[PDB]
Amino acid sequence: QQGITFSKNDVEIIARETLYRGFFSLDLYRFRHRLFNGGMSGEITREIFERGHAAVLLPFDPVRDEVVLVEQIRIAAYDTSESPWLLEMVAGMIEAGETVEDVARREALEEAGLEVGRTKPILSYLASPGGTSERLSILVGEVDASTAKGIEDIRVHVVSREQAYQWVEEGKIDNAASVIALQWLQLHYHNLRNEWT
Amino acid sequence: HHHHHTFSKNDVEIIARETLYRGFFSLDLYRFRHRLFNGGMSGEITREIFERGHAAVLLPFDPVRDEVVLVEQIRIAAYDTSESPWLLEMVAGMIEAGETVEDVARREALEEAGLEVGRTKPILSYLASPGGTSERLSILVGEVDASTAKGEDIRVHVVSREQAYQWVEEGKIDNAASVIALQWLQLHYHNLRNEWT
Ligand SMILES: Nc1ncnc2c1ncn2[C@H]1C[C@H](O)[C@@H](COP(=O)(O)OP(=O)(O)OP(=O)(O)O)O1
Ligand SMILES: Nc1ncnc2c1ncn2[C@H]1C[C@H](O)[C@@H](COP(=O)(O)OP(=O)(O)OP(=O)(O)O)O1
Ligand SMILES: [Mg+2]
Repeated sequence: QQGITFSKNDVEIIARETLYRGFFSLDLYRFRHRLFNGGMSGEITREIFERGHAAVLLPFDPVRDEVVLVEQIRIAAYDTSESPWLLEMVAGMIEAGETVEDVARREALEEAGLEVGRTKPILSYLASPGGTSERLSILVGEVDASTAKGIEDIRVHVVSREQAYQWVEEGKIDNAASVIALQWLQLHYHNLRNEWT
Repeated sequence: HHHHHTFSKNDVEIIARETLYRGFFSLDLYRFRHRLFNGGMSGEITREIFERGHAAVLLPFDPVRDEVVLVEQIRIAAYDTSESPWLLEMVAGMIEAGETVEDVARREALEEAGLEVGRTKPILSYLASPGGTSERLSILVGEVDASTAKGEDIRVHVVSREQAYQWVEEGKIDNAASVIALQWLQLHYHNLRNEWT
């Protein structure tokens, strides 16, 4: 098919308002936008959770076919999970003037003690665009997993790719960044092992 | 150092949840203490958490025709970081008190895209961004006859599975729910088509 129809020019962001400002923000967008039928929308307002944007790193060891995961508590998981301690990808906020790659390498070093070799982009996704602006940009990074060493109270895990992917299937890994990265790895590891060796 | 293939909820003390903002959505300050990997308990920690409820997601897959049904609508929170705020997405809706994932998914497929659903199977249930929001989304794949789709301003698209996945690879589909669902389909479609035929 022919994909989406409209672009930014087809929407008028009339104004924004910050309804809550703390560590994060809750903003109200007021806007009008074009309709598929032709006309123009009424004035629309939407609450948006604003927390900046993140870089994510999947540490992959192509010699060993192993991944490095970081475990730490995420209290927001409490209400819908058996435990709020989650197995996750390395990640951090992108500050002004920083690149996805700069941040991913830095966080790999200070959350997992990992020196990263080559990187490659995986995917950049919107976490939940009905209610938050957050975008997370994922890279895969070449590591030697035998060197992983842990520490914000963080435990470092080394597991085989196949076990990590089985834990996605089983629900033991169930946060978006880690699901997306590990599904991508399951689709791309043959070529990635070919390339990095 | 690391762990090579822990805590439960008795190891966390939620002291308070302090309302920060109440509107359409909510922002709460969680105040809590938790067990530390090296022994003892943390001091009191506070985290701002976006509370917006939880969602059911349906990937409508026609296994006879190897086609997927996508829905297009504007999501203004995509504006700042995306080429366009109109997104191609899976069918989805909030789960209200007492409702099941399957009931919500089937209802939204009918109202959002005109589809009756035959068999379903679970894909995965994931936390969208658990550092800052409690939101969980539970994805099903639903058997549909893609030649019955039709159709808040929404436009329905019927595309080959291979095209929908190519759009994930190219960044033209880049919201978490649709990426996770279509990566899962690319890993499972051969067995799924055989099971449903
Ligand atoms: N991120 C969001 N996604 C979806 N709905 C949202 C979001 N933030 C706020 N809302 C709700 C709050 C309001 O009920 C509704 C606003 O819709 P809109 O078309 O702008 O005005 P309205 O006059 O229909 O609304 P109201 O129901 O408050 O009278 O959207
Ligand atoms: N959801 C969140 N994720 C990550 N950091 C968060 C989140 N919400 C708030 N923060 C940040 C903001 C503050 O730096 C800190 C929250 O307050 P808190 O844990 O009490 O530390 P603090 O810097 O205010 O010091 P003190 O312990 O002396 O009160 O964490
Ligand atoms: Mg960090």
